[PDB]
Amino acid sequence: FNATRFASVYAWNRKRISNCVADYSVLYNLAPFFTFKCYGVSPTKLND
Amino acid sequence: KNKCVNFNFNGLKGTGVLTESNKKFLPFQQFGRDIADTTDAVRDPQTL
Amino acid sequence: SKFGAISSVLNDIFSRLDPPEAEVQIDRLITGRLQSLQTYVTQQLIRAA
Ligand SMILES: *[C@@H]1O[C@H](CO)[C@@H](O)[C@H](O)[C@H]1NC(C)=O
Repeated sequence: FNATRFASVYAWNRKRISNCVADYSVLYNLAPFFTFKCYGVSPTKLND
Repeated sequence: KNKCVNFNFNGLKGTGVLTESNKKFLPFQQFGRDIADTTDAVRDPQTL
Repeated sequence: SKFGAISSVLNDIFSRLDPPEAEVQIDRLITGRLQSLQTYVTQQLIRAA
Protein backbone atom coordinates (compact mmCIF):
# COMPACT_ATOMS: atom_id res chain seq x y z
CA PHE A 1 0.00 0.00 0.00
CA ASN A 2 2.75 2.48 0.94
CA ALA A 3 5.05 1.70 -1.99
CA THR A 4 6.10 4.78 -3.91
CA ARG A 5 5.67 2.88 -7.19
CA PHE A 6 2.26 2.16 -8.72
CA ALA A 7 1.80 0.66 -12.17
CA SER A 8 -0.57 1.64 -14.95
CA VAL A 9 -4.10 0.23 -15.01
CA TYR A 10 -2.80 -1.99 -17.80
CA ALA A 11 0.16 -4.24 -17.13
CA TRP A 12 -1.16 -3.67 -13.62
CA ASN A 13 1.11 -4.71 -10.76
CA ARG A 14 0.16 -7.86 -8.87
CA LYS A 15 1.58 -8.98 -5.52
CA ARG A 16 0.82 -12.27 -3.80
CA ILE A 17 0.57 -12.20 0.01
CA SER A 18 1.17 -15.51 1.76
CA ASN A 19 2.09 -16.83 5.21
CA CYS A 20 1.52 -13.69 7.25
CA VAL A 21 -0.75 -12.14 9.87
CA ALA A 22 -2.79 -9.29 8.42
CA ASP A 23 -4.17 -6.24 10.21
CA TYR A 24 -6.57 -4.24 8.05
CA SER A 25 -6.95 -1.46 10.64
CA VAL A 26 -3.66 -0.02 9.38
CA LEU A 27 -5.43 0.55 6.04
CA TYR A 28 -8.88 2.02 6.74
CA ASN A 29 -7.46 4.10 9.61
CA LEU A 30 -5.44 6.08 7.05
CA ALA A 31 -6.87 9.53 6.32
CA PRO A 32 -6.30 9.54 2.51
CA PHE A 33 -8.25 6.27 2.07
CA PHE A 34 -11.49 8.16 1.49
CA THR A 35 -13.04 5.36 -0.61
CA PHE A 36 -13.24 1.89 0.96
CA LYS A 37 -15.78 -0.31 -0.84
CA CYS A 38 -15.96 -4.09 -0.43
CA TYR A 39 -17.93 -6.79 -2.26
CA GLY A 40 -18.65 -10.09 -0.53
CA VAL A 41 -17.06 -8.84 2.72
CA SER A 42 -17.46 -5.92 5.10
CA PRO A 43 -14.81 -3.49 6.40
CA THR A 44 -15.48 -4.31 10.06
CA LYS A 45 -15.14 -8.09 9.70
CA LEU A 46 -11.89 -8.22 7.70
CA ASN A 47 -9.79 -8.67 10.85
CA ASP A 48 -11.89 -11.61 12.10
CA LYS B 1 -13.10 -31.72 24.09
CA ASN B 2 -16.13 -33.88 24.88
CA LYS B 3 -18.01 -30.74 26.00
CA CYS B 4 -20.49 -28.62 24.07
CA VAL B 5 -18.42 -25.58 23.07
CA ASN B 6 -18.54 -22.75 20.57
CA PHE B 7 -15.66 -23.21 18.13
CA ASN B 8 -13.96 -21.02 15.52
CA PHE B 9 -11.54 -23.25 13.59
CA ASN B 10 -9.62 -21.02 11.16
CA GLY B 11 -12.71 -18.87 10.55
CA LEU B 12 -15.32 -21.66 10.63
CA LYS B 13 -17.78 -20.59 13.32
CA GLY B 14 -20.16 -23.11 14.83
CA THR B 15 -21.48 -24.80 17.95
CA GLY B 16 -20.95 -28.47 18.73
CA VAL B 17 -19.06 -31.14 20.62
CA LEU B 18 -15.47 -31.84 19.55
CA THR B 19 -14.22 -35.44 19.68
CA GLU B 20 -11.04 -37.16 18.55
CA SER B 21 -11.90 -38.33 15.04
CA ASN B 22 -11.17 -41.90 13.97
CA LYS B 23 -11.47 -41.44 10.18
CA LYS B 24 -8.18 -41.65 8.27
CA PHE B 25 -7.58 -38.21 6.84
CA LEU B 26 -4.97 -38.28 4.13
CA PRO B 27 -2.10 -35.84 4.79
CA PHE B 28 -3.30 -33.49 2.00
CA GLN B 29 -6.91 -33.19 3.25
CA GLN B 30 -7.92 -30.40 5.64
CA PHE B 31 -11.72 -30.67 6.00
CA GLY B 32 -14.48 -33.24 6.13
CA ARG B 33 -18.00 -32.59 4.87
CA ASP B 34 -21.07 -34.73 5.48
CA ILE B 35 -24.06 -34.62 3.14
CA ALA B 36 -25.35 -31.12 2.30
CA ASP B 37 -22.07 -29.28 2.78
CA THR B 38 -22.13 -29.69 6.57
CA THR B 39 -18.63 -29.70 8.07
CA ASP B 40 -18.34 -33.13 9.68
CA ALA B 41 -14.71 -32.79 10.79
CA VAL B 42 -11.85 -30.30 10.85
CA ARG B 43 -8.15 -30.47 11.66
CA ASP B 44 -6.63 -28.14 14.23
CA PRO B 45 -4.40 -25.57 12.45
CA GLN B 46 -1.92 -25.79 15.35
CA THR B 47 -1.60 -29.45 16.41
CA LEU B 48 -3.05 -30.88 13.16
CA SER C 1 -28.56 -24.71 -2.59
CA LYS C 2 -27.49 -21.07 -2.43
CA PHE C 3 -30.92 -19.86 -3.65
CA GLY C 4 -29.00 -17.06 -5.37
CA ALA C 5 -27.21 -16.05 -2.16
CA ILE C 6 -23.46 -15.61 -1.83
CA SER C 7 -23.03 -18.78 0.25
CA SER C 8 -25.22 -21.63 1.45
CA VAL C 9 -23.80 -21.62 5.01
CA LEU C 10 -25.33 -18.98 7.29
CA ASN C 11 -22.25 -18.63 9.49
CA ASP C 12 -20.11 -17.43 6.57
CA ILE C 13 -22.76 -14.85 5.65
CA PHE C 14 -22.95 -13.53 9.21
CA SER C 15 -19.16 -13.47 9.68
CA ARG C 16 -18.33 -11.90 6.31
CA LEU C 17 -21.09 -9.27 6.12
CA ASP C 18 -22.34 -6.66 8.56
CA PRO C 19 -26.05 -6.81 9.47
CA PRO C 20 -27.33 -4.23 6.94
CA GLU C 21 -26.64 -6.14 3.71
CA ALA C 22 -26.22 -9.48 5.48
CA GLU C 23 -29.94 -9.42 6.25
CA VAL C 24 -30.68 -9.32 2.52
CA GLN C 25 -28.86 -12.61 1.92
CA ILE C 26 -30.31 -14.18 5.07
CA ASP C 27 -33.79 -13.24 3.84
CA ARG C 28 -33.14 -14.95 0.51
CA LEU C 29 -31.87 -18.14 2.16
CA ILE C 30 -34.73 -18.19 4.68
CA THR C 31 -37.32 -17.68 1.93
CA GLY C 32 -35.81 -20.54 -0.06
CA ARG C 33 -35.74 -22.91 2.90
CA LEU C 34 -39.30 -22.00 3.96
CA GLN C 35 -40.48 -22.65 0.40
CA SER C 36 -38.72 -26.03 0.36
CA LEU C 37 -40.22 -27.05 3.71
CA GLN C 38 -43.69 -25.92 2.61
CA THR C 39 -43.32 -27.99 -0.57
CA TYR C 40 -42.25 -30.96 1.55
CA VAL C 41 -45.31 -30.66 3.79
CA THR C 42 -47.61 -30.22 0.78
CA GLN C 43 -46.21 -33.40 -0.76
CA GLN C 44 -46.59 -35.13 2.60
CA LEU C 45 -50.27 -34.12 2.72
CA ILE C 46 -50.84 -35.29 -0.85
CA ARG C 47 -49.24 -38.67 -0.10
CA ALA C 48 -51.12 -38.88 3.20
CA ALA C 49 -54.35 -38.57 1.23
C1 LIG D 1 2.41 -24.35 16.82
O1 LIG D 1 2.96 -23.90 18.06
C2 LIG D 1 2.80 -24.84 19.14
C3 LIG D 1 3.34 -24.17 20.38
O2 LIG D 1 4.69 -23.75 20.20
C4 LIG D 1 3.51 -26.14 18.80
O3 LIG D 1 3.28 -27.09 19.84
C5 LIG D 1 3.00 -26.69 17.47
O4 LIG D 1 3.75 -27.84 17.10
C6 LIG D 1 3.11 -25.63 16.38
N1 LIG D 1 2.55 -26.13 15.13
C7 LIG D 1 3.03 -25.79 13.93
C8 LIG D 1 2.33 -26.40 12.75
O5 LIG D 1 3.98 -25.02 13.80
